[PDB]
Amino acid sequence: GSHSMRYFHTSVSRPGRGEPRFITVGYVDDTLFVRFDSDAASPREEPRAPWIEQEGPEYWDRETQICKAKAQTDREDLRTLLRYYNQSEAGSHTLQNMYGCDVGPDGRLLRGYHQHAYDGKDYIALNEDLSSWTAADTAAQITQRKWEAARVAEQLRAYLEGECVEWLRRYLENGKETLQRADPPKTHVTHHPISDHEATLRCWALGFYPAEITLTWQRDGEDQTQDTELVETRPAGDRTFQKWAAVVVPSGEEQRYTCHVQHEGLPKPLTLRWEP
Amino acid sequence: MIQRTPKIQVYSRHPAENGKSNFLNCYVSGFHPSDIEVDLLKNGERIEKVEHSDLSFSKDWSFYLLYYTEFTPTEKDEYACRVNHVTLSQPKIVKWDRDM
Amino acid sequence: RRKWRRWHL
Repeated sequence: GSHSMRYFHTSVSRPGRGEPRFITVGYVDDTLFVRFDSDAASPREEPRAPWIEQEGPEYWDRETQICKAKAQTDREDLRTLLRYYNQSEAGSHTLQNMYGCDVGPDGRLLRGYHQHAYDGKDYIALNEDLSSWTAADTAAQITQRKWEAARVAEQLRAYLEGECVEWLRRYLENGKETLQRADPPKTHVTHHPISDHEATLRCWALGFYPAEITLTWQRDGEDQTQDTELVETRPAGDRTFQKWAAVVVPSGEEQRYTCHVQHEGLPKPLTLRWEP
Repeated sequence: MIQRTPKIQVYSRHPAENGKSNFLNCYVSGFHPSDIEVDLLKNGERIEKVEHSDLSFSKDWSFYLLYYTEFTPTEKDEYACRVNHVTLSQPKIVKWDRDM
Repeated sequence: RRKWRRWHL
């Protein structure tokens, strides 16, 4: 199938309360596998998945060193951004960066990513060509000019096409028990009277991995798209996800409604009905 | 600076069963800035030693966190999540409902 | 594993 690796980074400044807090996490698909918190007792990059625990002492020393270097660079970059936006030193500010790669079923690079945000909005992003930049504003243009001069895109391209993909494939093999196992949703439909005239039908999907799922309601085979309430897919805490989809139905017409469930772990797509 | 208010969901890890050990979750997402205060409540009072995930973010840069604790639901006991954020004029309380 | 960052904003 298709897989992804992402490293996420967040620095938050806190004037008068010491240096910025730095938190970075790594993901393969929907699985958190590493974390680093600058405020931790003695900051180390730590395993968060069982398949990464087999990487040796040298892996963890290097990762930890990279995180420490990144935290410090982020401290400098936060100070730079105050300058670029003519901001006082009074306020708390946020610097975010994500990078990583998508691979197809064959293990070849589909897309590389590297992008930054400041105070929640796009700052600069590496384009899909892994050679050109999109700067959101005139401040980001200063970074763009600096990064063009220092040929940073080339350095990122080399990693994204090379190590990112290679290590992703390695992780997928080492974690094949879980990363290459799709767990199907456990599904059921519940009924919730509103009045003598109508009721809510709620279609549940529980215990699924990965997070990608489609839940839809139909009436007589016609999709009830506008009339469906859909909660955001939410984590169960045990690597699995949950979602439900609800429709308001006229009492007595429940059997006209079908909930449809599409997920990779299922032998076949499901068609569910309210079953009293 | 654009700020975004947190979405809040409170729910159990497994389908709820009175007298059976479970996990109570409060999932907060879609918010900016990242500073946020989350309490899980048992009958109006704060549950101690509640764990949470490390800060991460969605493709749109908005943050999410999962706060969680082991719990044993009963017919009598009420659970909730209390959330405070710069976007909220007062703490938002979302009750746990086993139907949602 | 991670990229080493050698550039600043």
